Formats: sequence, C-alpha cells, structure tokens
Amino acid sequence: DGTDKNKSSNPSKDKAADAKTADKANSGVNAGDKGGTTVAAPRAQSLLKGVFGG
Amino acid sequence: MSNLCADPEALVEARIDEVLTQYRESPYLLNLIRAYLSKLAETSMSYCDMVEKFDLDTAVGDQLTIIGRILGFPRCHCVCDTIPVVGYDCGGSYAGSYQLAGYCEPGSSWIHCSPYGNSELCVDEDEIYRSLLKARRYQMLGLYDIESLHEALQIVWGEDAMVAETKVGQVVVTPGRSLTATETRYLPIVFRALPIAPGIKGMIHIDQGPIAGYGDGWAGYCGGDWLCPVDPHAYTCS
Amino acid sequence: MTYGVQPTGYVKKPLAVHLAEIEASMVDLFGPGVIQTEQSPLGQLNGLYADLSYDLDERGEDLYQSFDPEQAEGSRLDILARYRLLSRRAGESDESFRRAITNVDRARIDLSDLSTALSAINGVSWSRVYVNEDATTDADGIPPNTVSVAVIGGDDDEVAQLVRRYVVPGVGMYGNTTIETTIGGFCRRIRVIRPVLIPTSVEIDVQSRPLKNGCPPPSVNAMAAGLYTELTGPDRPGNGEDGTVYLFRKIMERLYPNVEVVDVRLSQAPAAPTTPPLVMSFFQMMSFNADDILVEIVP
Amino acid sequence: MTYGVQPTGYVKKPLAVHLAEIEASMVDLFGPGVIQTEQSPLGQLNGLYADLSYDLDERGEDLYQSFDPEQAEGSRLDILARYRLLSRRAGESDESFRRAITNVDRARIDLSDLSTALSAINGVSWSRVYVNEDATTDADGIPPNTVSVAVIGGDDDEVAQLVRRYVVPGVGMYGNTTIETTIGGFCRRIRVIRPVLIPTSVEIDVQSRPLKNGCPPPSVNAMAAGLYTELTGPDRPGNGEDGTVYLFRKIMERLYPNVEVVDVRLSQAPAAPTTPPLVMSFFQMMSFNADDILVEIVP
Amino acid sequence: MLEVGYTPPGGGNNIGIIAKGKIRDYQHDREGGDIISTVSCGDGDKAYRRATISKTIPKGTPLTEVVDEIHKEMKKEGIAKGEWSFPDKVKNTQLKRPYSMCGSCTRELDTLGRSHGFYWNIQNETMEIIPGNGHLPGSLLITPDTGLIGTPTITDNGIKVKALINPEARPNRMMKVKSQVLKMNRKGEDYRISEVSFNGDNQEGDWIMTLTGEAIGGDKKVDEGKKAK
Amino acid sequence: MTGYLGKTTNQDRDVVSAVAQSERESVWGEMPGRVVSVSADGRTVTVQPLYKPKFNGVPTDMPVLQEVPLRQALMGGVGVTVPVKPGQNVTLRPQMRSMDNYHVEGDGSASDSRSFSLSDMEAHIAGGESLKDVIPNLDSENVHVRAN
Amino acid sequence: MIELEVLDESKQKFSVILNDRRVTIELWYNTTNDRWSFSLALDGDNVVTGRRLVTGVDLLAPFGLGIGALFLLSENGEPPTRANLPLGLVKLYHATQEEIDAAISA
Amino acid sequence: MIELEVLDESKQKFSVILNDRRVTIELWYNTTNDRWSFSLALDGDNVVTGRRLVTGVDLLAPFGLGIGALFLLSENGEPPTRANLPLGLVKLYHATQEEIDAAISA
Repeated sequence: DGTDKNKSSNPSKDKAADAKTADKANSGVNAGDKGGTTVAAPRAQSLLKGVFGG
Repeated sequence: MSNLCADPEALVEARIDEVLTQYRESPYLLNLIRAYLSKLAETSMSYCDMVEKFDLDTAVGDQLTIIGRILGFPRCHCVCDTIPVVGYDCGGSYAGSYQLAGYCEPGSSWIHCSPYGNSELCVDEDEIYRSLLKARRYQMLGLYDIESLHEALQIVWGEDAMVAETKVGQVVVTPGRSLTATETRYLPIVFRALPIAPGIKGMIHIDQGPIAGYGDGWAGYCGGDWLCPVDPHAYTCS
Repeated sequence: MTYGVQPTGYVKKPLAVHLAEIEASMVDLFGPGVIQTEQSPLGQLNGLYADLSYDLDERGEDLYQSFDPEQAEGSRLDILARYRLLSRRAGESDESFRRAITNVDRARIDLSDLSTALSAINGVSWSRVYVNEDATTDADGIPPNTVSVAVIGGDDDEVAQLVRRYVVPGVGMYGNTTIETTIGGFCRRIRVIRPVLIPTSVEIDVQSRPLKNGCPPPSVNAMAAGLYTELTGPDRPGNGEDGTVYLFRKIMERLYPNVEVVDVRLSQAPAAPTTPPLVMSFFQMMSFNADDILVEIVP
Repeated sequence: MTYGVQPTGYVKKPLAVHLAEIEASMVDLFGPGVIQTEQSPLGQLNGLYADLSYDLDERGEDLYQSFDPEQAEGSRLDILARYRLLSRRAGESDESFRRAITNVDRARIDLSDLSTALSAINGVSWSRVYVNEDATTDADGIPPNTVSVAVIGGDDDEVAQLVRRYVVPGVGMYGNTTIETTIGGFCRRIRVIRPVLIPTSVEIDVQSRPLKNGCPPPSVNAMAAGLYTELTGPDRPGNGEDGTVYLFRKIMERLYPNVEVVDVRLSQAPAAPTTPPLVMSFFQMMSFNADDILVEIVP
Repeated sequence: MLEVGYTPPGGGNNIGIIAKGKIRDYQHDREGGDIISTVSCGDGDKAYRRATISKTIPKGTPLTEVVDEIHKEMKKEGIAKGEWSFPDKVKNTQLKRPYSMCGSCTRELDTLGRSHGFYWNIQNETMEIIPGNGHLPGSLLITPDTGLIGTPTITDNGIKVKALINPEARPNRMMKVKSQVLKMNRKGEDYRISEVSFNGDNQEGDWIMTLTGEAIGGDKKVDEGKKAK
Repeated sequence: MTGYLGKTTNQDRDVVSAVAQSERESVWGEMPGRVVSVSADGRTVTVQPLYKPKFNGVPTDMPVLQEVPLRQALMGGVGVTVPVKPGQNVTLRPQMRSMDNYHVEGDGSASDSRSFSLSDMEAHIAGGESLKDVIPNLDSENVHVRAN
Repeated sequence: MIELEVLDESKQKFSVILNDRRVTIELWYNTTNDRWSFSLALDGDNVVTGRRLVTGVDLLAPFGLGIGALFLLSENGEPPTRANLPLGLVKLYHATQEEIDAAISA
Repeated sequence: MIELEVLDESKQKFSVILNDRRVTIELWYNTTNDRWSFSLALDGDNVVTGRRLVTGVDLLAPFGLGIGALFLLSENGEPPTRANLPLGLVKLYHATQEEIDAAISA
C-alpha cells in the first residue's frame, strides 16, 4: 500500500535512481483500446509472402 | 544462446554495490547480507544444468527418458522373449524355468518388476536407447528412403551397416559386424524404431557382415558373404 | 553436487539442508558463540531465508517438470506435442493427450502417427489401423503388403486426404469404401473400412462370489449399464471380432470381480440369443443397445 | 499458484511484489513495529533481496522459454532442432534457422511431387508416372506393389537419383531400361521406361458443317497441323495408348467444333493405313510426323 | 475514435480510446465569434437501429449458441465480441419448446436481460455480457497515490470515485480503492464498475472521470440491490 | 426503436419510447402450443406451448403451463366437442386480468391486482397448428365434420 | 494486416479488437536476457503468458486461439531489443487468417 | 477464506456478505476479564450474542447458521488481547463450508 511509515515506499519507475532500475521497477503503462495502423495492400502482401510462404 | 547465468559471487557483489555509503564498510552487516543472498544465487545456479542435460547427443537417465516420451518411443516394449532374470542358478546349475543375470546385462529385471510381469523388455543402456531415439526421429518425419534409412542404420549399429535389397514389400538391412548379446537381445526393438514404411517387411542379414556382389560399395572375397534375409520377428512370436 | 538435475530426476535439497547451510555460514561469521535457536532474532531470519531457498528449489523442480509430458499440462503440453506436430482433440483430457504423445505401447510404435492423426479428425468417433506386411494374405483377408483403416465418422474427403499422405506409394489399401483423391492431378483411390454395425442381443448368466463375505455384487441394472458403457467406450470390440464367452467374461469379472460369469448367450437381433461364438467378418462390428443387454443371477 | 510456471506459461513476479512479500514476512517474524525503511539495515536487506529475486525470476523465465524451438535462440535452439533433424547452417541467423524449424512431420513423397520433379529436369521433354497398388498384376504388365516411370530425354543419372529419392525400399520398379547410379558407393539397379517411338501414319475423314453463326470450315492443312501440334504437345498420347477412333475423334472434334469426323485409319510407317485400333504395348509409344498426317473433307 | 490521455514532458504516452464514435449529430456555435463544433456520436448505434435477425431455433439447443446467433446479426452491423460470462443457472439450461424470433434485436435483448437477470452492453463497438451479481476479470487501483480526488465516496452498495481520466476504466471490471477515509468507513476495496463518466477539457477543465461501483461481497458476488418487480 | 441518433446523448424521446416498447413486449398474446396431458374432468390441459420468448440471447423455455382452462365451443354444455389427446395443437390466449379464483371459487376475482399475465391462458382448438404440417382432405364445398 | 504501436516503456499493456474479439496484450522487457515477452488475454481470460517476442514466426500458432497471426518483422532480421522494438526498427504486426490465405494462394 | 480487519477500538461493528447473507458482526472488549466478545446478526436478528473470541476453533459451530466458519488464528496460539487483536498478531478469518471440506479432503 505504501502508507505504512515503517516500510519502504513502493518501487516505481518515476522514483528509481537509474534507467536500469527504472526498467526493472516499471509498474506498467496501460494505453487504452488501440487501433493498429493498416498496411498498404502491396506491402502487406509482400510481407505476408516473406513470412508465411517459407 | 550463450552462458545463461554467471557465478553467484558476481551477482551478489553486483547487489552489494547498491548498499548505502553508511554501510559500505560494515563487515558484519555486509557479510550477513552476503550469506543470505549467496545462498539464493547458488540455489538458482543449479537450474543452468537444465539446459544441455536434454541434449540428445549426451542425455542420460531421466533426461533421456523425457526426450523419449516426447519423441513417442518409450524405454520398454512387449516382446516374445524370455528376459533374463537377476538371481542365482543354485550355484552350478538348477533346473527352474527362468534364465539368470550376472551384473552386466540389458535384461535387468526381477520377478516382481511390473514391466517384466507383462513381458515389457526395458532398455537400460543409454547408448542404445539414444540410438533408438535418433532412429525414431526418422519415423517421426517419415523419411523412408534409402538415403535416410542408411543414416538410421549408421547410428543404430555402425559405419559398416547397409541396406541391401528392395524386393516387392520386403527390405533387407545388415549391421555389417558381429553383434554382441546385448544388441542381439534388443534387436526386436530396433526394427520398431527404424524408418521403414508401414506395409513393408524388415529383414536382417544372417551373419551381420557386409554383403558381397559387384560394383563400387561392397565387400569382396575377404569380408563379404552371400545374402540371406531372415525374419527378425519384431512384432510376432511366429 | 548430488542435488538439482541428476540422472534419476530433479533431486531437491531438503529444507533442513538449506537451514543447516545458512547456520554454518552464520557460525563462521559470528563465531561459535552465536545463538540461532528457532525463536531468536537470527534464527528467525535463517528460517525465512531457508524457506525462500527451498522455494527456489521448488521453482527448479517446476521448470524441470515443465519439459516432461507426464507432468506438463495445458498450453505447454500442447507445445511439447508440437515437436511431432500432434494436435489435441476438442474436450480431450491431459491424460488422453499424454498417452498419445508417449505412445504407451500401442503394440506397434509404427503407424501410430497415422492412428493419432486419424483420431484428430473432426467427427471420427472410432478408428483403428491394421497392417498385412507379409508375402501372403492373412486369415483376416488382407492382401500382402497392405494397410487397412477402419473409421467411423468424419468426411471421406478429409479422411482420405489424411490417409494418402501416411500410406506410401506402392502399398495397397484394403477396405469396403472407396474414396477418390487428387493432389497435383495424380489420383489415388483410398479404400477404408466403414464397419457395418450388426445389432447384437446379449444375455448373461452370472454367479455371486463375495470376497470374504464382504461387499456383495451390485444390482442387475447397475451391471448391465456398466457393461454397456464398457462395450461403447473407446475400447469397444473392433471389426472382425467374434462375440465369445471369453470376450464377455473378461469384461464382467474385470468390472465386478465378485461375480462369476457362467453362461454367455448372443445373437444377431432381433433373433433369439443362443450359443456363441457370433462370427463377425472383417467388415462387421457388434453394436449394442442399452436395452438388449440382460444379466441374470443364477443360484 | 499465481506466479512461476503455470498452465498458461511463466507468470513472472513484479519487483514491487518481490519487495512487499519480504516486508510482510519480516512483519510476521518481528511484529508490525519492525523498522524496515530504506535507511535501516533491514531495509537494506529487503531492497537487495527484492532486486536479486527479481533477477532470478527473470532467469527462470528465460530458462522456461528456452525449451521451445519457437522461443530458443542459438546453441540451445540447435539443441531443440536436433530433435527434428536440423543443423544450423554456417552463418545462418537464428531467424532463418527458426523458420527452417517449421516442417512436415510426414514424408513428402507423393507421385505428384515425383512427376513434377521429373518435368523439371533439363532434356526431360516428356514424363509419366504409374503405380500398381493392388495385389494382382494389372493388364498393362506392372507387377503388384510397384511404381513405373516412363521418361523421354533427360540425363539418366540424375533421373535415377530422382526416382530413388522418391520410391521407398520395398516398392518395385517396372520398366525396360536399367540404370546404375551410385550414392554413398551404393549402386542400385534403377528400372525405368525409355519408350519405343514407332512412327504412325494417320488418315482422318471429316464432314464440314457450317456453324450457327456462319463460319467457314477450316482448311485441310490447318486441320492436319493443329492435330500435329496437339499430338506432339505435352498432352500427347502416352506409352501403351492404342491409337483409336475415340482418341482421334475426340482431339479433332474438340479442336474444330464445326467439323465432324467420319472415320479414322491408323498404321505404322511404311505399313499402309488400316482400322483405327493401333495396338500398343506398355513400352511402345505412338510417334508422328507433320507430313504423315492426311485429312480430307467428305461431301 | 475519441482518444484521451496524458502526454507528460518526460514519461511517455498514456493515450487510449475512451469512446469510439459513430457520429450522432453535429452543430457549430458562435460565442462572440467562435465556432464550437458540438459532436454527438453513436455506440453500437448501427446495431441499435439496423440489426434484425431471422430465427427458427429448435428444442434441445443449449442456451449460448444463440447468443452467438444474435451476435451474427449484430456483427453484420460491425459489432465485436467481448467477454461473455453467463450465470451458472444459464450455462446449463436446455429446452422443451421452440423460440420465436421476429422483429427488433435490441428490444428482445432487453427482454433477455429482464428474463434471466443478466447484463449485456456495448462498449466501443464491442459487446460484453455479465451476470447481475458478477463481474469480469481485470482490476484497477485508485488511491491518493494513484489518482484519487477527494472521497472514495460511499454509497448504499458500493462507491462513486472521481479520478483523473486515465484510459483503462471500463464498465464490468474491478476497482480496488484505497484512502484515509474508507478505513473508518469500513468499506471494502474491490468494487465492480457499473457506471463510467468522462468529463474533461484541454486547457482548464482537467481530465476527470467518475466511476460508480457496486461492492463485491465476501462471496465474490456483487451487492445487486433489491430489484423491484 | 433505440438510439435514433447515437451513443449517450440519447434523446429523452428515445428513453421514453424505449419504456413504451419494453412494456409493449411484456404483454402476452396468442401462441401455438402442444398438449401434454388432459385432465380427467376434461376442462384443464397441461400445455407445453411452442413459443419461447427471448432469453440470454438464446432459447430458454418457459415452463409447461398447468391447469390451463380448456375451452370447448359450448354454452351450457350444449355445443360441439373434439377429443383432446396428448400431442395435439391448441392456441393460447391470455386475459386482461387473471381469474385464479373465478375458477377456484366461481365467485369471480383473482388474487392481487394485475394486467395480462402469462398465468391466464385459455386453450382453444383453432389457431395452433403449423402450415408446414398439412391436414389432409380439406372438403372445400360441403360442410364436413370429422372423427379422424 | 495492421501494425501495433509499441511504447518506449519497459512494461506496457493495450487492447485491440482482433477478429472481433477483445484481445489484451501485455509486453514486458526481461533485462537479464534482454528480450521482450508478451502475455495475451482473450476478453479478460489470460490464455498466453510469458512468451518471448521473436522475429519471423507466428507467435500465436501453438494455441489455436482463432485470432489470426501475431508476428514481428525487421529489415535485416535483427532480434527485438529494449531500444530497437520501441524505435520501430522491429515492427509488431497482426495478420488475419483470410489475408494469410490470400497471400499463400498468391 | 477472507481475513476480517479489526480496528483499534474497544467496541466496533461491521457488515460482511457471507454465503450470500448480510451478516452484522459487533465486537466489544470486556476489560474486567481482558477479552473480546462478539454478537452476530443475520438479516437484522441478533442470533448470537456475548460470545468470547477464542483461538483455534469454529466460533459458529454450535448454531448451524449456514454461513460457514469464523475463527481466530495466531503464530503460536497466543490468546487475543486488547492490543493483540487490532495489531493483527491474532487474526480473524472466515471460511466457507466448501473450503473447509476441500481442505479436510486435502
């Protein structure tokens, strides 16, 4: 909870002292519902051939 | 990948670096923390032996059994065979109705063992079960051609093994060497693991020696012998 | 290092061993005069960290058993099967799906790939695979060097497209139903068996054999329902399986060991039950009805 | 449990939870008044624990993932590929190698795939593949459980390699020509068919019939050249095909809808034209020349 | 699509969809000289109007295949499938007599709800179903250290909590609420989410959301409140 | 109909016609039904009507209607009868108000105060069968009375 | 198909309607192995947990979830890294089964 | 099972939903003997009154209320005192009949 004055505060990215510890302590950022950007038809067909054709 | 893990003393000191300045030189507190954390780091190192203990070329024991049950070839199989039984032949010789074992035989089984009580010959030597799994990889993929059955036989038996004839529905193989008793007893299980197309019958050369004839790859007067295919009785008593 | 991954499995370091190691570390740090009793400030810390170390051992065992089909469960059980590219059936249990991956006997490890892929088809209620690999026709009627398949359900197109890729060219098929298949223009005619169901009427005369005058045999209905379940299960009698006294006794005693089967009686319905055997051809199967089975206790 | 290895996979524990659990455990040991703040020695111990245990948690996740070919990366990916018989090609990246580990767990040896490969070899102008699967010898002379390959042109060594790569041991090979190629010093006697091209003389008599739109009937030489091209094309009559009224009427009618065929006459050069039942053995093939085709309209 | 969130000078992006819009009605407005374009949008609003089904349905059929059936027609109108969690009484029920469907989908959707006491709703072109006393998985924390404004206001059943709009808050989920007042209010921490309100501005009116939740009991069930026949 | 224009600025008109629409749903009317059993006194039938209203997007079934007053075309007993058997098709009609104890007592008023209840159906001969299932030999010129 | 944006956050979560199902995806970075991992929940139920993001394969194939293919791509086949995945040097894509079929047939 | 919080008050009263029942539990400290007593009301009727809180036993077994079990626990069986019960050195737990059955079967 973090309200207990006898315990440490919760690790969070904002109060971490390093980039590495910020990554380790990142509680998670949750965007809302997302819509993916569509891929143009020729590029999409090319990428799909590259992946799922062999 | 590469080295998954590092020495525990490296991880523990990497964490000790994060101690406060006011404790940087507290040998009792620092050593207490080291005692408590080095044990956890050492406990977790033991996992970095779950990496190549499952390598098919070097696995042993339960790690090889697990690979076998992934590949669908168990260590033991029903057969038409009087498996040797560990025990005493009343010294010189006793009549009895069993055959006895002497501290070095693949047919390790007691009277009370469950696989034995229902005729399941169980492969105990790792160097033979490993070969059987390597061959099973070919049944897996359906690699029934000669160009693959030959590598199946090289792994099971040796460099001198070869595939001889392709009649109508019947294919002959030879180890190319005298077989030891362990290999002879496990032979019925070898023909359950080899990549031979269903509906086609596997044979075996009588003398397990290289076959003779003409052309480039065979054996001549010295070393070769005349062909004679015989039924290994891999699935039947008859 | 006897612990961890060992030829016999993952060997766990006991909690007591963990705690002893921690205490040995603390004796060297503080001296022989240190107090570590289970109720002291230091003893409590040693307990907490020993528990944490043993919990790490637990995770190690979990990670080792996650690669063992006999212990793997769920999506990782599916990922393990993806090595042979097997697939689970709908509603299938972990026990069932692990038996397929392990190929428990199967009596012939070969053609198990075909046996399991067949069972993975949608609609296939029952399936069975047979082989005649000699240079002579067997008594069952299968020509030499032939693969026979018996299947109930599933569309013929899917069944045949599946069987074609498991049965190699040059090996025939024996059956009563023909399916024409085409890949790349080449047409192979796949023959399978769609067993003809012969309704069988069954009447059993049993005796009661209480094991040390204890739990007595169950009621007649409680036995006929069980026998029907056994005969309708996946271990139902196969094609070309004649109905014999042995076949039914081996089921009745197994289900109810406190009962002796005296007289089995069978017939092709609606005809009257009579003396076995009831001969079923290789294309015929016995089909049972929950009413036709009757059991009678005899003095 | 909620963390560690679970049916859905590896549920990794957050660092905040790693710290909160140890703080709660210390409260259980020393009462809720124990001082665990960041500055105290116990807070020092809790923070360093949380850190190390999160690291060990992450290494556990990596070890869990490295049992799956679709997630392993490198030498351990090689360990998992060796269960499916793939060796990392020198300099092949893990992406290309992991793609390569996606394979049929079943033979790709269908005769359609054989014939397609035959057609692809240089010099192979014509090819056909036949199979006898039944237990009886068919009328074309192919023994049971055999695959016959008829081919024209192409080098013999490469085609023999091709045939033996696709026909499994225990399946026969019917043909007239013998070839001997060596792989691994293993010379085999590969039997193929090199069809015997016997020239054929053809005479077709047709009745012109004006279409429903008003087209003119085609010229004699156009008829005789359109038939030559079809008969020398990839859809040509094969070996053992008896030049027949059916064959030639079907070709002529399909090419020239506004024309009816009266009769067909067939023979062998120089032998004079006779009835259209040109008999062919399975080894012979019908050959043709442009000038040896005679068409003529019947009033 | 109406995407809302926070974009701090450091940090990153917190922007997500809080309402996906099919335009309802728009109208410009002068105040001085300005032009304010007052949009109203549509939520499943193609399904509330143009979704009509065609169903003969026989006896014996289970009690969920036809939620799939109705979703077929509601999907012709571009609606997605959310989480469906039926009551246990519902999951196991079968049929004696056949099941008319002619007319309007939403109309007899409502009679569905009134007839087996369950909730169904459309949340940004995705349709969810829950029981009256139940909720769906997914929890969200609200504390003075996690975006709490004032009271975790107490109510008969649960709470009504204000906070900074921060996109996850969906109906039919769980919110764990902490403060310095709820403790002396003895009110729990986990609440279902039933009502969601978003009011905000770009310059002055901060992003504010208000969530009404009905408390979960010790039984993992929602405090429904007395339904009056 | 619901939402003529959109999401949540729902017109006061919408959320009022929606109430009217729901209350218009709630009323019962005719529906075809299958006879389950026929009382020995010959005036009440156990009916499993062939309609399910819409439940959980799916078939649920409203239960077998009990002691449904069968209604032959008689006045004072003087009239025509049809032998009602388990499996035939009737048409049901609810009343404006229930008549519990106008049947339990013949003095004529039911329990609380309603309208249009499911528990108020009379079963009637004409209106129940399906057009798919054909009744053969419909005499189309002469008054025909049947016993089969 | 569609591209799914990745934030520059060592742990992030979002939701998307894939084949008209609400799929919630959670990505988290594992520093010890320097790799991204994803958990997937179908409409509130966690179905995939702790899978590694790897380029050039279908990540959802083993599970038969019925939500299409979720795959990662990069120009020269690099592996996804803490820096390289958010920068868009490696792109996360979702492809529908019909689109995959059409490409395979084309 | 669920843990029930105890405030640092001599007398207190909360309400909890157990086995789909609204239950009002009122705790009060008896100083003369240094103990805690509880009264329990189901749907407004005080069915239990003036019962001592004791560790290690089901306090509701005699009454057959159908709301499961309420019981106190501690690390080493220390009795619940004025200071001990609010601090959580002794804890109050509720478990259902189903959970009790499953645990016994374990």
